[PDB]
Amino acid sequence: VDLAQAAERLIKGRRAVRAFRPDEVPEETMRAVFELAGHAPSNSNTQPWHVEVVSGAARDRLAEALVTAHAEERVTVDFPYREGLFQGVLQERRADFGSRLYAALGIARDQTDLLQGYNTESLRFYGAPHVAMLFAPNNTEARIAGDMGIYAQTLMLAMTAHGIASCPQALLSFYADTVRAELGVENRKLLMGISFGYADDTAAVNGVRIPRAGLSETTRFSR
Amino acid sequence: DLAQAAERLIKGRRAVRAFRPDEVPEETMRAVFELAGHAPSNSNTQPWHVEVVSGAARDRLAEALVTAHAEERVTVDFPYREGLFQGVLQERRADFGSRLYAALGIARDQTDLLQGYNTESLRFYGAPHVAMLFAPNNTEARIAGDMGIYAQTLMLAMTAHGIASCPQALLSFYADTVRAELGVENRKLLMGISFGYADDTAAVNGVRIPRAGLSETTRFSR
Ligand SMILES: Cc1cc2nc3c(=O)[nH]c(=O)nc-3n(C[C@H](O)[C@H](O)[C@H](O)COP(=O)(O)O)c2cc1C
Ligand SMILES: Cc1cc2nc3c(=O)[nH]c(=O)nc-3n(C[C@H](O)[C@H](O)[C@H](O)COP(=O)(O)O)c2cc1C
Repeated sequence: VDLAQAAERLIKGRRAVRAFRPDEVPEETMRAVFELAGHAPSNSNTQPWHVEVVSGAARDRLAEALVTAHAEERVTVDFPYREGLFQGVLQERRADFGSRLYAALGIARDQTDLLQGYNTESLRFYGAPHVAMLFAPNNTEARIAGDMGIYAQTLMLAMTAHGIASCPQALLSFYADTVRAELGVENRKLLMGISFGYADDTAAVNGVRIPRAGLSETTRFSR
Repeated sequence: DLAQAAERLIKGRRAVRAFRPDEVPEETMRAVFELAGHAPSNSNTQPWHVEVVSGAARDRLAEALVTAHAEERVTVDFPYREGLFQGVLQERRADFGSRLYAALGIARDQTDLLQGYNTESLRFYGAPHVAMLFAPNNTEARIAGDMGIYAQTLMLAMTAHGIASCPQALLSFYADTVRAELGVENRKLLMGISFGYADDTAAVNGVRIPRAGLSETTRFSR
C-alpha cells in the first residue's frame, strides 16, 4: 500500500458504526492502537487526554449504570450548551444527518418509543465490547478541546487501520458523574466516549451514507 | 499493510519549522483539502472554514503579521492565559520548550534571538502555504473538538503526500489581522497550519519530541 492510497482508505474508510458484533479486540492490538494514538500532536506537547478504556464485566456494569442514570434523568454533563450552536448551514447539516440516520433505522421522528429503544442501545455502546472515555482537564476550553479532537481522530484512524470500527459519542459525556463513579476517576471532565470493536455489517444503520459539504462550502484558496 | 501505513503517517507527521520554497502542486492541494473534509463531526455539522493562502497573498499576509506583532496589536479570539496548563501538562510544555530551544540554539535570556525566531514563525517558517482554520463565532469546547478532528485529518492527508506541516496557535494571536487581509468576517480563528516541503538540512527539523508512555495517558479496566 502506497501512503497516499492508505490515507484515503483510512480517512474515507472510517465511519460512525452503530451496531457491533460481541467479539473482543485482542489485548495486544488494543495496546498497539492506543500507543499509536498517543502520537497525536497538541499545544506545547501537553497531551491533555486521559483515556479510560473499559471492557468485559466493567463495560457491562458501566452500560447498565448509564441506562439507569438516563432512566432517572441524572444528566451530569461537564460541557454546557452554547446558544445558537447550530445556525444556518450547520442546522441544515444536522437536520439532513438526523433524516438519513432515522431513515436507515426505519424510524419516524414521531415514533417516541422507537427513538427510546434506539437510544437505550446507544447507552449500551451499540453492543460494542469496548468503550474509550476521553477525559480532559477541569479547565478545558477551546484550545484544549481542539487537542482532544486531534487525539480522537488519531485514535479512530489507528482503529480503522486494524479493522476496528468505532462510534464517537457526545451522548456518553451527558452522564459524566456516572462514568467517573463507575471508573473511580476524579477531577477530570468527560468530553466524549468512543464505542469500539467489530462492526455488524448486516445492520441497516451501518449502511447509512453521510455526505460531506465539499470544497466550495468549506475551503478557499487565494494567491 | 494498512497497520504499517497508519504507523508511518501518524508517527511520520512532525511539526516542521523550516521549509523549502517549492509549492505543492494545485491538484495535490485540492486532493488533500477534499480528503480532510471527510473528518467526522457532531451531527455532521463540519464547522470548519479553511482559508488557504499562497503566493503574493501569502507574502502580504506574512508581512501584515510581522507588522502587527512589532506594533503589539495582539487580537485573540480564544484566550491563551497563564495557568491554562498546570501539573504534568505544564511540565510537558516546559520539556517541549527546552527541546525546541536547544535545537534552535537559543538560550533562556536571549530576547533578540527569541524575537528573530518569533518573526520567522509569523513568516510561516518560510512555508509557501498557510491554511487558516476558522471556526463559528459561538465556538465552545465541542465545536473546537471538531476543529481538532479536522486539523489532524488535514495534517495526516498532507503527510501521506510528503507534505510537511506545522500547526500554529501563534497565528491565532493576530486574528483581526488575518481576518482583514483575507476578507473574513464573523468567524473566529483557532490556528493556522503552515505547509509545504521540509528543509531537511535545518537543525530545527531534527528535533524529535517524545510522548508520555501509554501507562501515563491511558487506563484499561475490565
Ligand atoms: C465529537 C463527536 C461526537 C459525536 N456524537 C455522536 C453521538 O452522541 N451519537 C452518535 O450516534 N453519533 C455521534 N457522532 C457521530 C456522527 O454523527 C458522525 O461522525 C457524522 O454523522 C459523520 O458521519 P461518519 O462519521 O459516518 O462519516 C459524533 C461525532 C463526533 C466527531
Ligand atoms: C493546536 C496546536 C497549536 C500549536 N501551536 C504551535 C505554535 O504556535 N508554534 C509552534 O512552533 N508549534 C506549535 N504547535 C506544534 C507543537 O508544539 C507539536 O505538535 C508538539 O510539540 C508535538 O511535536 P510533534 O508535532 O513534532 O510530534 C502546535 C500544535 C498544535 C496541535
